[PDB]
Amino acid sequence: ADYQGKNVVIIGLGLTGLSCVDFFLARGVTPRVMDTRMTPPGLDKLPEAVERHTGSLNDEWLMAADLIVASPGIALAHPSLSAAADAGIEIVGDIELFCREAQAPIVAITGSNGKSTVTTLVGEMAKAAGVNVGVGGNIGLPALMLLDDECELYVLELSSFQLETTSSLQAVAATILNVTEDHMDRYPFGLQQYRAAKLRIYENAKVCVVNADDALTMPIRRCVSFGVNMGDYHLNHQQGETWLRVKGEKVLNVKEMKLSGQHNYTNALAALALADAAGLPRASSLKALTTFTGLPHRFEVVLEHNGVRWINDSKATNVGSTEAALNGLHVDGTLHLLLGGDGKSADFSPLARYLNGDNVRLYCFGRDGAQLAALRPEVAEQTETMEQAMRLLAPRVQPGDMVLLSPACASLDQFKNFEQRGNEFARLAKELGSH
Ligand SMILES: O=C(O)CC[C@H](NC(=O)c1cccc(CNc2ccc(/C=C3\SC(=S)NC3=O)cc2)c1)C(=O)O
Ligand SMILES: [Cl-]
Ligand SMILES: [Cl-]
Ligand SMILES: [Cl-]
Ligand SMILES: [Cl-]
Ligand SMILES: [Cl-]
Ligand SMILES: [Cl-]
Repeated sequence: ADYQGKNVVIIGLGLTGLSCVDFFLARGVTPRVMDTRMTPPGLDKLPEAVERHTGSLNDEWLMAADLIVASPGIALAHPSLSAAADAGIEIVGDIELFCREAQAPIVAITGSNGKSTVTTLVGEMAKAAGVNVGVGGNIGLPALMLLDDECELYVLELSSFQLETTSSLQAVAATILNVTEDHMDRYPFGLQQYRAAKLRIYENAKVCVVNADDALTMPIRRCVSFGVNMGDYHLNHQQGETWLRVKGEKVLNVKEMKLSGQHNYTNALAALALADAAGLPRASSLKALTTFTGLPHRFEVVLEHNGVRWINDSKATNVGSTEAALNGLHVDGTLHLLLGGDGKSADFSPLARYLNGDNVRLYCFGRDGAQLAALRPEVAEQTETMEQAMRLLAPRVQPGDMVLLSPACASLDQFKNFEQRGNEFARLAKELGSH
C-alpha cells in the first residue's frame, strides 16, 4: 500500500490506536487522532507533533480524510462515520493495515468463546516446532506491533468488530469456533448480523475450520470440521477416558493435557486442525497440547484452602461462556456464583436451567445485577459492587463449597477490563479465604 501524501485520521487511541499512529509516522505520514473520550488511554504517550481532538468526533477532520482507521471500539454505524462512508471515504482498521503488510502466513481465529485459548494454543504449537511466531491481535500485542520480517507465522485472535473493517485477509487457516449471543448492544439486526461479521474471516481463506456442532460457524454457501461426536477432528470416549481423534485415528489421550473439560478438548481439536492446515508438524503440536496450562482469568483456581475453591473465570463476558463453566460442574457443597456487570442486552435466561437445586446461591452486581438476580430471586442477593458481593458471601462459605466468578457480562461499567476484575477478585479471595 502507498500512504504517501494522504490525510489519515485514526479514531480511538489506546495501545492499538497508538500502534496505528506509530505505523504511519514510521512511514513518514503524520496522521491526526480523535477519540470520543475526553482523556482516552495512551493520550500522554501520543507524540506532541500529532494533532488530536478528544471528547467527540470531529466531522471537519473526518470529511477531509483520504483514509479513516477505525478502532474496533467505535461503531461503524456512528452517524459521523456513516456519513464518511456515504461520501466514499475509505475506512479500514488495524488488522487491514497489518494484512496489507504481512510477509508470513496468517492463522485467523474468531468465535464467541474459546478464541484466546485456541490462539494461544496454536502459538505454542508453532513454538514447539521452532517456528518464529507472532501471536496477538485482539489479545497480547496489537497486530501491528507483531510485524517483523523474521516472523515465519502469525496467529491472530480477531473480533467480530475487527473483521467488519478488514477486507485483505487471506488466512492460511481460519475458524469461527462458535457463535452465541453477544454484543447485541452493537448489532441492532441481531444474531445473524453478528454472525455475518464473523463469517468475513473465511473470505479468501485457504482452509476453513468449522464446528460440526454449531451450524452458525458454517459459510452460508469443503471446510475441515471439529466436533464432539462428529467431524474430521473429534473425540472418542473409552470407558472413563477421552481421546482426540483425526479421521478415526487416535492422536492424544487427554489425560496428557493439563486442561480439562469437554470445551477445552474441542478447543484442542480446533487448534490442531488449524496447526495441521498451517503445515506445522503434528508431533510438536501434540507436545504443545500437553504443556499448555491455560490463560489467567479462564476458570483459574486462585485459592484452594480450607476445603474451598475460589475460581476466577472473569473472562466469561457472555452467557455462552458462563454456560460452559456451569455445564457438568461438580461441587461438593454449595456453589456461590458471582454474576454481574454490563450484559450488553443479552438474554440471561439460558443460565436458569443450571441454577436449580438446593446447593446454589447467586450474588449479582453491576449495571445489570437486578436482571441477573431475577433468574432465581429466592436464592439471589443483589449488591452494587463485586467487592460488596464477596464480603456478603464469604461468611457463608463452608468446606466443600466453590466460589465462582463467572459473570456473564462485560466489566466495563465498573472496571478497566476483565483482567482488572479478575485481579480484584483474586485479591479479595485471598483476604476472605484464610484466617
Ligand atoms: O470486560 C472486558 O474486558 C471488556 C468486555 C469486552 N469488550 C468489548 O466489548 C470490546 C469491543 C470492541 C473493542 C474492544 C477493545 N478496544 C476498545 C477500543 C476503544 C474503546 C472505546 C472507545 S474508542 C472511541 S473513539 N471512543 C470510545 O469510547 C473500547 C475498547 C472491546 C466484551 O464484552 O467482549
Ligand atoms: Cl507509505
Ligand atoms: Cl461525537
Ligand atoms: Cl478494509
Ligand atoms: Cl489448605
Ligand atoms: Cl444439585
Ligand atoms: Cl457483608
